[PDB]
Amino acid sequence: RMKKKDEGSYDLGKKPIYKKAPTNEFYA
Amino acid sequence: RMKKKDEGSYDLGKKPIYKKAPTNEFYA
Repeated sequence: RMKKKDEGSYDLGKKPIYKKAPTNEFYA
Repeated sequence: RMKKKDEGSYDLGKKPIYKKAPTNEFYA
């Protein structure tokens, strides 16, 4: 798709993820 | 887009999110 005009369609982003978590012990 | 043939393009999913966390106290 370099200097050739003509595109595709739609857009969106990619994949809806869902992760997240800390990482530490509650002890000195 | 009902019984009219012709579609769009691309596909992907939507938006890549990233959330996740528990919810409880470490005490009885």
